[PDB]
Amino acid sequence: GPAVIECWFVEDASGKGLAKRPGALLLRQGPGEPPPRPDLDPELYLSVHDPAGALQAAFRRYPRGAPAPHCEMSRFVPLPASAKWASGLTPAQNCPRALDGAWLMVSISSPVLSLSSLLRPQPEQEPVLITMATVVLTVLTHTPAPRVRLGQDALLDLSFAYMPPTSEAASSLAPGPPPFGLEWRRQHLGKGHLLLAATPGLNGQMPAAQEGAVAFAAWDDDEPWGPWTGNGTFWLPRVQPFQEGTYLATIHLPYLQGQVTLELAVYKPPKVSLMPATLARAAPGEAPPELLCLVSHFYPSGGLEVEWELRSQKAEGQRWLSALRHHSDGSVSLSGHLQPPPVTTEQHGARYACRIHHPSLPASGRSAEVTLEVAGLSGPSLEDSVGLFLSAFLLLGLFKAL
Amino acid sequence: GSHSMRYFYTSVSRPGRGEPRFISVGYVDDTQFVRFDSDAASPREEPRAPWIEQEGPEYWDRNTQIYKAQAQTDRESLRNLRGYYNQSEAGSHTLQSMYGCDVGPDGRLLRGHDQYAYDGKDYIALNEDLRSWTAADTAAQITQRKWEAAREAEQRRAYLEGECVEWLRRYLENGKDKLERADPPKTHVTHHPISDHEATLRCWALGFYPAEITLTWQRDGEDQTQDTELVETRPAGDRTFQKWAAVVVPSGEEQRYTCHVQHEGLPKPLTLRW
Amino acid sequence: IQRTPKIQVYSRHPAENGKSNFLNCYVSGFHPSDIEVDLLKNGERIEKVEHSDLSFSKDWSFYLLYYTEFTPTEKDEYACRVNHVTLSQPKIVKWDRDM
Ligand SMILES: *[C@@H]1O[C@H](CO)[C@@H](O[C@@H]2O[C@H](CO)[C@@H](O)[C@H](O)[C@H]2NC(C)=O)[C@H](O)[C@H]1NC(C)=O
Ligand SMILES: *[C@@H]1O[C@H](CO)[C@@H](O)[C@H](O)[C@H]1NC(C)=O
Repeated sequence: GPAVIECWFVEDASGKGLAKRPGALLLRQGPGEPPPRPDLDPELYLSVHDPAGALQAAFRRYPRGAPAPHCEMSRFVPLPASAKWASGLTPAQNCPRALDGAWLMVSISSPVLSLSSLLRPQPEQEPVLITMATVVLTVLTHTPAPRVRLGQDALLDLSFAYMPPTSEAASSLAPGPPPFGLEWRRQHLGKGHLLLAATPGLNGQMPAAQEGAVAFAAWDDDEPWGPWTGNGTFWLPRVQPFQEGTYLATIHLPYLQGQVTLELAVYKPPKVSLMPATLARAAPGEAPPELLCLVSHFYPSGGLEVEWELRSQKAEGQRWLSALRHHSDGSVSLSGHLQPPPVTTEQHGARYACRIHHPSLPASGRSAEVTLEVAGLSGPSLEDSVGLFLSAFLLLGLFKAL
Repeated sequence: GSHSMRYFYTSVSRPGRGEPRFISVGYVDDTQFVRFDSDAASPREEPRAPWIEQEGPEYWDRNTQIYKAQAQTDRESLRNLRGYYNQSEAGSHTLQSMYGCDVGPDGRLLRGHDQYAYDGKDYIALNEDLRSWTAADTAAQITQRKWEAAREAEQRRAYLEGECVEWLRRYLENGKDKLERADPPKTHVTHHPISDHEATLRCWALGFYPAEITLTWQRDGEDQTQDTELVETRPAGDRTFQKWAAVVVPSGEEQRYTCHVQHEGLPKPLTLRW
Repeated sequence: IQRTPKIQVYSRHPAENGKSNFLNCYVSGFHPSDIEVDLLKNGERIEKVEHSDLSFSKDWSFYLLYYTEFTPTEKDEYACRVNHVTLSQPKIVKWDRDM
């Protein structure tokens, strides 16, 4: 419960290129004069009235001690939705009269939530120290940066709340929640898709959903009078690495849009194995075998750090890798190669170790070990004794022969 | 098959080393045919393909002036975005714009692109419907709303469905001897014993154009997609491409496996055995 | 965001000892565009190395191809060493004649 959110009003005029000015949002004014802020421009100091209560409730339970949320304000002019699927929300060309006045779009991002609000300032000398603004549409998500294992489901959260603005004595509409549109798109690496489009409360043809995705798009109730809360949760059945990136969710009402963005990251922990596993060969000097360390089926490809150790010490020997090998599931495999120097008696029982640090892995990483065998004073086996006897017998027989 | 024409603009800021460097390139099927570079000794729009060299000097002077104006605009946008994002002026940041048209084998428009990126991340893009825009942050949404008010998407749709496709067809005709060719791949299998009880079969495809190709490994007609390693398609350096696919198999069982190769230049898909 | 270059080192044609050929290092998928690439023969940088113009991919990344004439020899070894802002020390990838 900050009770105040510092915000950056971003100029929209072409002449001023993304200029920024200080402002504040006063979620809870409380009985009495609001805190004086002579440093702020009067129009950018807002006291927020939320009949729906979504914006208030979002920060009422905000974690203590967390960094202040990043807020940005901008001026908003209602426009009809340009997407063709959302064409039934505004059948008539005439702009609604109830949407007259000034509008502010507020975007508040944080590690715990991402929120967007449409506010209506009141022009309202003496009370100029504060500007009263009422919330109209709020769209928030509590999963602004989901992490999903490869092959698992994603449940991108989305909630919204809508209180219709003052009708200006023009509220001759059907009692009950108004129909709305829900849009879910993806953007990543210069590639965008309309994953899902819905218009709950209105019957029409929507573009087919992609990747078998569905949404819980509905009003939470059908009461005749607002405010109304609603759900827009996104369910992505199986998450492959090609579905990573930015997911944009938009709620559409006639001439009103509310957008939030999420960052979906896909991961898969590597499987590490040191291919030479039969200990090693003799070490009378020189002739060391080359050790291969295979890390298989890990995503993302980048960020993997392979290190060689002697068992703890920094292993010695030439080191290199191999170009990434890409699997059908989208993961990648890598091979490290170590060529140790001439092994001798001093390395008897010492293990060459390959250790992998990856973002998906724990802080310790994953390790593989190969023991370095050396030549010692091993006694002859029974088969060796039999072979010695047979060789001596054959040699003495040959000596007798010649 | 499918063809495309793309134009890339890239402005890279160099604090303390002069004004941002600006590069503009035009590609047909990933082959460049025109280039500009502010670092170049002569700031001119230089053709770099044999199938565009027959055009007149006016087509080059006009482009050079257009690209100088684009360089100034991109430098201004770089400064504005660095200011907005609250980043140090001693760092290096890049602004990229791409626009073009992807046309199918029938010569009819399939897709039209008009995208921007800042520091390698999507900034604002035109959607597949050529009507709306995708913008994530507030700075991009301001431009989105300005463009929607001004109805720039209509002009971009008119251009992409018009001049872009016409020029793509003209290029594909004037340079069909290399743009519309189809070199089949040369293929062979290689055997490498990894351990005493496992081998690796590597299927090669060399010297093929275009780059689009499909390599698969099958065991008695069943795909082995999960257990199949792949190297990305790479340029041989002489206008053709290389690729290979590797499958690990039990020692002794190297005859049931088959490599299936699909490419345009091949009249029929190829089946290869060790 | 920043992306680390992906490196491949190969030859224009299948390697035959005693036959002239081109050795290619293909670096792709990195951001930003500043990058250092060297081709090493037995650990030593090669002087006569050409490269193509910086190229641009639809995914907002860059790629480059360095190449040099060489005659494959059983004794000699070759590698590509790449340094980029996204990696601590230069990464070397060796030229496996059959990979
Ligand atoms: C939006 O809808 C989702 C899905 O219906 C809600 O999540 C479900 O919540 C119920 C009750 O808590 C659980 O039993 C289900 O397991 C949840 N489903 C999933 C897929 O997680 C979600 O709570 C709704 N959002 C709001 C704010 O009402
Ligand atoms: C830029 O970041 C600094 C450091 O956190 C902060 O003090 C300053 O207020 C920021 N400026 C803007 C305009 O956000």
